[PDB]
Amino acid sequence: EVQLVESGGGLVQPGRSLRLSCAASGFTFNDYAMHWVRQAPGKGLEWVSTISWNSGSIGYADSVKGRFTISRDNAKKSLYLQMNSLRAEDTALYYCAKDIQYGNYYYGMDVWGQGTTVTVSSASTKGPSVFPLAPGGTAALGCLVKDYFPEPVTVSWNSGALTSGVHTFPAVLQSSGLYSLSSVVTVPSSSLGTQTYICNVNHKPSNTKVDKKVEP
Amino acid sequence: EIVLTQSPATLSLSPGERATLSCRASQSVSSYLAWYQQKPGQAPRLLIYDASNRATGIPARFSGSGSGTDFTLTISSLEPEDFAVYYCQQRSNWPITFGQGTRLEIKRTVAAPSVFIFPPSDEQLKSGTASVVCLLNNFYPREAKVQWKVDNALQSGNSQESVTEQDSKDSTYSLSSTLTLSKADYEKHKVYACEVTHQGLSSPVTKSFNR
Ligand SMILES: [Zn+2]
Ligand SMILES: [Zn+2]
Ligand SMILES: [Zn+2]
Repeated sequence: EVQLVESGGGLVQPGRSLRLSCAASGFTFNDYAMHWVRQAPGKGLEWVSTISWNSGSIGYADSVKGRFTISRDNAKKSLYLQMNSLRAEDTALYYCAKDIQYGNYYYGMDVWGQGTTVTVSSASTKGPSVFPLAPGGTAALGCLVKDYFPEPVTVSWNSGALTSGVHTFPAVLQSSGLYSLSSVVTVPSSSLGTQTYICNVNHKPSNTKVDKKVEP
Repeated sequence: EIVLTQSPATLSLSPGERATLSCRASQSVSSYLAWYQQKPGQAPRLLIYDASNRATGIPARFSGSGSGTDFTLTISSLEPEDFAVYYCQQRSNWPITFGQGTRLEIKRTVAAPSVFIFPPSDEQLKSGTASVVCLLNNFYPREAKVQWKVDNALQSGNSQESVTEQDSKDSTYSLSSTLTLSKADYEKHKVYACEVTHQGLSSPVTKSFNR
């Protein structure tokens, strides 16, 4: 298989450091130029850095120069990013990506990783509060997942056995600096007396798992 | 840097129709223009490189054209898997820059939402905050007006909304609107109402509860 796998992302305070790794396998890593590209939540792609196969040529984005160092280890098929004196606006999903360029001027990033998320904030990690959105044909019920930092939170219903009719909404950043989302599912009204509904909320950054049974 | 402007920002089309996406550069990039597709939750996917060369395995319905400053991605007969965000990228000039994207959305027949209102829970009220939630379920188009009324007075500035990605089964949207008050303020009022205005609704639908 052709794979790129990044890691090292985390939550750090402004001015602190992080080192990202991008492990490649399944293609000739030493033949290709490598890139770091980042993406802020809800935003477009922004190029960070590039390194040629032989490490002899390097490029950096303007906001990044003097703070970030790209490097690679061809024998380990790995690409790195040392990120120094980090700022709030460096918060993003960070991708590594392989170029198709090979002794020519054909440019294209054809293989990408899944990304590692970097959060730069003074704000401490905080687990959610989980409140029911109780059911009032078809009924609706849900869970309000309130006041957590940082993203993400994941929600499932009935330990994964309920998926149809589920809508877990994109989080919203409240004026408090804390996130909030709702997760809902519509159900036949007839089943409300007979069927049990539990939302399983998980917030990894705070080690929070909450199961909320949602009832009339 | 070279700035790339993409238009339109959003495009609504039905499967089978032709999509025409524009990328314009602030200065010449020659042929060094690539196109990417990106779905929600997923990494970008290379479609076109050198303005007009399809990347390996990309269906023939994708074609790129242009030179200098003006470029076009054409999808000649849209498929359901083609509905995604599309970015252009130039490789002429340091730094590497991207357009801000064109979101390509499925045009569908009009569907009216079903509407639900939820009062705050008793568990939340003890903490001194009241979240009132309004749900619109499975509607098309994305455009909806959802207003809150408290004791029949239209509210302003005190709610936020959030919309799902287009549904992979029925091409509809779902939306949440959340009204936030202090417990104190919340307990001063009698009736809480969500009024929803949508193309699929002949007149506005209202859902309410009495605190
Ligand atoms: Zn639904
Ligand atoms: Zn410039
Ligand atoms: Zn198809």
